[PDB]
Amino acid sequence: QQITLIKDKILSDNYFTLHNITYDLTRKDGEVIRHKREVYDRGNGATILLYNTKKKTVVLIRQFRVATWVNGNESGQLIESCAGLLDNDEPEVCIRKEAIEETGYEVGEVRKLFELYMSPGGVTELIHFFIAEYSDNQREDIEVLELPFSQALEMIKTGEIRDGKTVLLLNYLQTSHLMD
Amino acid sequence: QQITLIKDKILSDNYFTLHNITYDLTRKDGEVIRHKREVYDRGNGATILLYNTKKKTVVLIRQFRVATWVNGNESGQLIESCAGLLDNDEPEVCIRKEAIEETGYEVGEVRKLFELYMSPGGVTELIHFFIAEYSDNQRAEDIEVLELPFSQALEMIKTGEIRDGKTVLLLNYLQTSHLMD
Repeated sequence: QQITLIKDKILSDNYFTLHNITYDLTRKDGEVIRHKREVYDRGNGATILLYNTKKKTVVLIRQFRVATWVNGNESGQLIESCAGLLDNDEPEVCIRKEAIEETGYEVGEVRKLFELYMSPGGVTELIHFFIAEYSDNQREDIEVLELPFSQALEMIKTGEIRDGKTVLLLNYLQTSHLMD
Repeated sequence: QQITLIKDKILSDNYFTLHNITYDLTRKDGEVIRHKREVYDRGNGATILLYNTKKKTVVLIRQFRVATWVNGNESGQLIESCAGLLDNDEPEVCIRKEAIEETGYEVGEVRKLFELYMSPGGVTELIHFFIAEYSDNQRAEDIEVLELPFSQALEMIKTGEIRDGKTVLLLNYLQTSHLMD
């Protein structure tokens, strides 16, 4: 009872849900004041980085993202790590369909790194992170990119790769030395 | 890679604006296919990781977050790096204020790491990342200020006590820079 839900108002329920939540929370002091916060909920998702130890490469994808297009990304094209919304599936089950559907690779074993909130300010979104190696034996609107891991790290510096989850995954592979 | 904006319908304009954008994009075969997508625009922001090579520590903050509380976070409490919305300000200007306001530390020189979309699937949000080493000399409620050893912060990522995207990204970056080695 340290935090109390006063009312969850639905501002929009088109496809995803935008809420206006009113709540009361205590303090280290002893008072209980209420706030009102707009909260957008598009469900949780999963993303995975595909890497190859043989040729020191990674598989990423490129696609048009309107949300970046109307906010600084001229062509709208964004290079990201394969990902998708859970849509009622378990994280791993979902990430396997996504890998197959977006990259064409039917991956084998995968490792779960963590689950992080990507924009806890006004978005509920929690993403499940995975990594997994791929092989050429596992192989329209989405362009599949295969490139050496070192070029992808540099692309973070040049700004060619400017997607949060993707940078997270890449810098993670870097400090794992699985490519070294 | 032809793309044409067809219409921009406002679904909500309470605090931040939620749009339903309809667009036409031409394919590799020449076919024009249209899509409709929700875009939540809450403005861009900036975040900063305050570190100290002297005592090998980092400064972070902790506060309640409704967005996570209604989505798996029992207490709603979240440990994150200092941050805030640009609100018409320049990244470096906004972030300097934030550090002072949220942590009480007035930082000197700051380095910009990069600009990243945190949830490009349906949010416009772009976050500017900064790192800056603090001093106990530069110090001048709803948010708890946490000063803890770097090695612990890093361990807290593995225990899941720290599960915020921008925070984990800044911690790992610091780890790779060798600025604490």
